Amino acid sequence: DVPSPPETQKAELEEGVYRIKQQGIFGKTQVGVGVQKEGVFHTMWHVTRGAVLTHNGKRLEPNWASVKKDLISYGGGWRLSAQWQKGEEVQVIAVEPGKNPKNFQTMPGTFQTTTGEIGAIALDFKPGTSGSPIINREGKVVGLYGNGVVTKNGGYVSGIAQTNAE
Amino acid sequence: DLTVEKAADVTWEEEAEQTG
Amino acid sequence: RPDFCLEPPYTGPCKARIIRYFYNAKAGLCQTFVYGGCRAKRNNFKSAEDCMRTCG
Repeated sequence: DVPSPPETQKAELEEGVYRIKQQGIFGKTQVGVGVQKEGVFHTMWHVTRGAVLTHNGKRLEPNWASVKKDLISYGGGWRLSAQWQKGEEVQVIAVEPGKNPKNFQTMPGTFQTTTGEIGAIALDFKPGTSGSPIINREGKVVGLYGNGVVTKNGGYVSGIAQTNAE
Repeated sequence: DLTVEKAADVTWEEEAEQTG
Repeated sequence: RPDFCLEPPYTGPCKARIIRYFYNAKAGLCQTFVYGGCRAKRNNFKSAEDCMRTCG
């Protein structure tokens, strides 16, 4: 903690799920997805690599970033407080490039670590879906989709990427 | 510099696609 | 060639959509592919110029 914390521009976005677009080869394309909640925009670190977001004539810098957790928030600290509970089904609001958002329901498995346990989503969406929210039956975001592993048989399994709310 | 565009609201859909 | 120039492009285990160039030794030129954002292999370039310089 410090006496005079620095200030970034506010994420002036309505709550909801957003496509994140980047200028690249071929022009502007959807690189990933993010979730605006309580004035803070949340996505996966690998999607933006901490780049500035621009909206409403304002340049938005990340307020919190962790490469290790693969998560990043703009406009403030992490606000997604919900946790996945083992044995409960979730939905992913998959926002694929060029497609209408669609909800997919699944029962997560688990990834094992010496640290602890992380939910595992065996769903394989198109590139550009990273940052799509994983939600519980209350409509709360328990994590973000898109940091995963390719299994020996070519199947994709995503972690449920989450951190504690500030 | 990245831009954003709204695509959806956060909702559980009772007839979402099964199954994962 | 370097030898990594001869390896197929690798999207990796993350689900971002990042267009990159790889060297296609059969075609003898650099083409685009979708990189996922994590665990890049060496045949993966931000520009055609840089791809042709190292693999061409």
